[PDB]
Amino acid sequence: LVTPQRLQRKRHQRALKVRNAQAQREAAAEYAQLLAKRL
Amino acid sequence: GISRDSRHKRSATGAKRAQFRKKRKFELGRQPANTKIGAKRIHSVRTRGGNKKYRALRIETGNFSWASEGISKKTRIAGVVYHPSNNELVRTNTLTKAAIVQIDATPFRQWFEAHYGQTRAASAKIESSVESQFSAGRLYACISSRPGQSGRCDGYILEGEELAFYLRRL
Amino acid sequence: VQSERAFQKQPHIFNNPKVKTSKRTKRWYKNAGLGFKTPKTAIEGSYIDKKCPFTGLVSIRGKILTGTVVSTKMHRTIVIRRAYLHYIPKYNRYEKRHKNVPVHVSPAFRVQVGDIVTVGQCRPISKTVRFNVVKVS
Amino acid sequence: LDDTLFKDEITTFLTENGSQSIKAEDEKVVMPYVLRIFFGRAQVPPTSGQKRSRKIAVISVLPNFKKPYINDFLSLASERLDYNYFFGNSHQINSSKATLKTIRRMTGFVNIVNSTLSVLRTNFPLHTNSVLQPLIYSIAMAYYVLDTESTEEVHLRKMASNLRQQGLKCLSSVFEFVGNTFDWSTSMEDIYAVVVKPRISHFSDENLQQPSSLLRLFLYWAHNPSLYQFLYYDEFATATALMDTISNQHVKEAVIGPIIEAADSIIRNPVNDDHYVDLVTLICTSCLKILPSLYVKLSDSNSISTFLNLLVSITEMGFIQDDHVRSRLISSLISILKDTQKILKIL
Amino acid sequence: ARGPKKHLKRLAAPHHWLLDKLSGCYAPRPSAGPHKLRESLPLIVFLRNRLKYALNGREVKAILMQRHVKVDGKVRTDTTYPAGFMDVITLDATNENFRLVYDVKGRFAVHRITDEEASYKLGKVKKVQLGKKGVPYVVTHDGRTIRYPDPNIKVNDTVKIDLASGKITDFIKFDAGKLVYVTGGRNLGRIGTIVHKERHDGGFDLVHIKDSLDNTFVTRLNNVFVIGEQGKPYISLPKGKGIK
RNA sequence: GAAACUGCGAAUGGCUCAUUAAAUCAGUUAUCGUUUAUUUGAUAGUUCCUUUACUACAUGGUAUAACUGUGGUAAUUCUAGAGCUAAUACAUGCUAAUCUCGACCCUUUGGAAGAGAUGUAUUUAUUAGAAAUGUCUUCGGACUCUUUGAUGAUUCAUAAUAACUUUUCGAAUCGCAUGGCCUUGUGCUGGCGAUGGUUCAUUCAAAUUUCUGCCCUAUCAACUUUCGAUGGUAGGAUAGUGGCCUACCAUGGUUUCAACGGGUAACGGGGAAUAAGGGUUCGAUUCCGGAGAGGGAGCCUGAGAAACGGCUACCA
Ligand SMILES: [Mg+2]
Ligand SMILES: [Mg+2]
Ligand SMILES: [Mg+2]
Ligand SMILES: [Mg+2]
Ligand SMILES: [Mg+2]
Ligand SMILES: [Mg+2]
Ligand SMILES: [Mg+2]
Ligand SMILES: [Mg+2]
Ligand SMILES: [Mg+2]
Ligand SMILES: [Mg+2]
Ligand SMILES: [Mg+2]
Ligand SMILES: [Mg+2]
Ligand SMILES: [Mg+2]
Ligand SMILES: [Mg+2]
Ligand SMILES: [Mg+2]
Repeated sequence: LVTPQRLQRKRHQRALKVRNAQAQREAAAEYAQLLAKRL
Repeated sequence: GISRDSRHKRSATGAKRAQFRKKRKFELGRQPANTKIGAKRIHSVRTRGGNKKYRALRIETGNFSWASEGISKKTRIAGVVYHPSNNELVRTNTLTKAAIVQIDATPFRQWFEAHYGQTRAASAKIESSVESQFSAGRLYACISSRPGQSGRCDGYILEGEELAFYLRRL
Repeated sequence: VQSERAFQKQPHIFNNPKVKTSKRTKRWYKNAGLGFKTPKTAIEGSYIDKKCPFTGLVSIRGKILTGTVVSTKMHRTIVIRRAYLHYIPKYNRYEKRHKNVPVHVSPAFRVQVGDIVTVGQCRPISKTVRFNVVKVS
Repeated sequence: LDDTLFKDEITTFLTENGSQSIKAEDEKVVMPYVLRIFFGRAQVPPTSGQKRSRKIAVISVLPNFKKPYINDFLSLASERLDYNYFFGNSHQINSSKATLKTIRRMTGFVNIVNSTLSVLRTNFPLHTNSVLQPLIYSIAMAYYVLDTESTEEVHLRKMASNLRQQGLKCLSSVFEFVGNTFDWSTSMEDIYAVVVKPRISHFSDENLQQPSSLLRLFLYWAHNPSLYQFLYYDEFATATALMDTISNQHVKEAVIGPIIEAADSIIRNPVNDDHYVDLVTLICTSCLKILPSLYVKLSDSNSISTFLNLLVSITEMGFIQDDHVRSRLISSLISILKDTQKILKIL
Repeated sequence: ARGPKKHLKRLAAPHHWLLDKLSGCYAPRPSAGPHKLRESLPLIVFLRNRLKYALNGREVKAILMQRHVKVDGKVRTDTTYPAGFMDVITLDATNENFRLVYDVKGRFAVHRITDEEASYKLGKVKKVQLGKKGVPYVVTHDGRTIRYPDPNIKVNDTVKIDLASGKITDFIKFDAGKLVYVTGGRNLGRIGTIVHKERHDGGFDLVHIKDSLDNTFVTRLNNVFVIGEQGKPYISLPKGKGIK
């Protein structure tokens, strides 16, 4: 059955994926900046 | 019934070995898959661990690579011509790694005209032998995959010293 | 070199006929480590050996032994003899003993019966061969 | 139709000269069915590795087909696109047609053409009604939507932008493969008006960084004598715009090299008409003024040589007779000093 | 055997746990986890035979299910979870923070630490490699995979890991004169400064260590753990300062 | 919350010493020679791509148990026919992004016209994997160049190009709770956990494996090789190395430093007894490791078995 809880779970999963992608991008940018500093 | 155990064999000195233990599962073997040209029949094999092996009982099409031109095309496998290990495999048209086989040349030929616009010229120049096989319409290829393991029959077109040596053998 | 039904080649080493930059066939090689100088015969050689430590897909790792060649009558491998003294405590005395080790020898080396060879362990090459000649003297 | 046996059947059933291939007599009846079948498979969304392979296989069988059947396949792609009204009138787009649905439709058509051009290359059969006529219309829609559409519909503007990017790329492809063989005298005026003309004003401002498809388009016209009529349109606006890229301060070395090579070709390819004489004077004089700054920007020895190849060209045809041409050629040369035999010969 | 074992005899258990031989017939088998079986202290032994907070296994289970025990800032409910070297065990209810460091005797010692010190741990860099998509990472002795590391970090160096975020705050290179803790062999638990690293190709490297009391000893490189600069360790040391 | 499906376990534990004489086992090596359920730590926005003629506010029986009811057999933890109904069982299948440069303005917390780029999994081929000592400046800083890592050692780690696949994966799952935005809609958004899922690493492990070491016997002196013995190459099989097997090749391999054969009331070791020391004897037996479940042979399941309180044949 379609219930609000299922919608909430789907929305949470999508938001979690987006947040993980954003955090990974930030980490990659930080590493690139550190290498730029070292070089 | 098939086992790979080294205990049944004689020792290097020539002494033979008494039965240390019963046969173990982790030292097994399975029946060979004599892949032959025909309508594709492949069945999966559950192996050690969760992995799977694909067994090619029949297969007729495979992806072959022209290394000189750095391209790969899917072509029909016509028939086996020469196999170094054993010749009854050539007689039965059994497909295995390192078997020299004949593939139809239409896709490579069409790509040749498309890329170079010739049935520029210096780059379009190829080996005399390879052009001769194109004129014949059939190309000699060496199978680089293991059909009895991965279920594929990928390979590469013979060239240069490879082609000359195998032609001498043929 | 092509003395067989099947063609001998170094796997995945591609010689592009179209470019034809150099006459010499491209040859891949490596150094085995532990200060073992790869002989020039391997670098500029034409032999092909999948079990050679300098041009084949074999790595030298583990124990390294030394011995005297006792037999060289078989193809691309030899039999060396390692001699030692075993100690008997009851008689407080030593006892001469020996063992024969078969070792794969790459064609880059020329070995006679009587010379001293240093050999390195590698993955099982055959039923009895687990070592590979890495230095001759 | 079966997915598991789809790819194997393509090789066995459709390969040219195949044992199981359709007989020549039966081609007429069966092939129309076959084209519809493959068209259905070409519409699969390529979201996974297997799906991408299926799309490649569908387009890869086209060379096996005879050219009339290949032309038929392209016609099916363009049937949904409604383009007769646009060229029926004086090249005006209907507002009703301007929708996300149509943009999605032309995007599919262009992508198929791009894939077909890659596999067929020079053998690609180009026809006005089947391919070129819808092609020009699609790029027209992208411009019309982009200018008319408001910023609120970000998605619609993005879809139009991709269509222009693919549409321009799809053009520049067909020029390079079948440009010489096909005679463009009939469609030359429309192509300039619908594609080149609207973007001419800013073309210098846009393509400074790396060569663009529209820039690659102009270079292809510069190289081939037959297509110089494109360069003659509208007081050499397309030619004039090329040097405005050069005249800009921030043109990079990637864009610079091809244009001088194109300018050299125009300089080294005489054409018998009044417009050509006007063009070369505009090409030559414009290039001479900015060249000393151009030399400083170069970072490649080969890029140095091509300027010398242009300079030596100008001397051969006697443009150095003019004092202004000679003076500006001298000014450019002293910068190069500030290949050697080529310089000495020019001196 | 036809599969992995699931029982451990008391006599077969590691000696340094100090398990009574007559209490029973079996000893806690550490479950799989960050630390190897022989170099680990399961939580049951730590809570029962060291801190004495629980009198029997069921009490330890009850304590754990209350979620009162945190290991490295994470709640663990497994009785046989393999806590090990440089592990931080926090009991909020008792306001207690412990770091597992061997004593001179060679046994894990009940070493209390402050919250500020408990906020981080030290990890020996066991491996440095590029992962998928060309992302560098370091694997430590406790099985932690940390991405985007400092390029200067190499094998055998020590990284200061913040427990809350699991990132590298600082690092210490493996070099002569650095302060070192021995985690293996008969010299287990001793502390001293490096003097020389004997390197043998194809064999086990040997490190010479000199204690504050001027004594010298040689140990395999695998048992070495860099903990800071001489006289300035990055972690509070137990009583005796790894002497004798 | 009975029953049943699903998931996991049942391959641990315990017992015995039949077979086994370089075998097991002890010490010591290697996996650059391979599998690994589970634990632990990381890890996956691919925007678009014509029939949008469109389920994702969520798809089917391509389906059944338990259950209802009709039965067979003397008998068993035997089961047939018909009728029902679920999933974290089975099989299908989607939903206006991010990043490079950036002209032009503007001179920064800057805006962005535009040119571009886009997962994994398997198979093959190919490729990468190595006198700027100047000028100015605000005295700071800027101007041009750099650009993979590790092992003793690699065809390593990793990345890229072209295709390939009866080819996978990329959450159609569940508990507790009802917070925040408003254009007041059963609108948008949102907390703490459980269970799954690709790859890598770690851990519990497993399989092979390097060197040395076993009691009596020479009235056992030659043994192994026809029916693989030693090695080469190619293939098959295997998780993988390898005569492990197959095809063709050579004639090899061990031995008076005792091979091969025979006996063993022979599982090996940590250990036990005696002895002043050298030695001699015992060790089925509380721990470690190997093998077996009346004797041979072969197997399904599963990460893990040649399992036997699992299955099939034969012998008694
Ligand atoms: Mg090592
Ligand atoms: Mg015997
Ligand atoms: Mg042995
Ligand atoms: Mg479990
Ligand atoms: Mg029924
Ligand atoms: Mg082989
Ligand atoms: Mg044979
Ligand atoms: Mg017995
Ligand atoms: Mg015993
Ligand atoms: Mg036992
Ligand atoms: Mg058993
Ligand atoms: Mg009995
Ligand atoms: Mg059995
Ligand atoms: Mg029983
Ligand atoms: Mg049992």
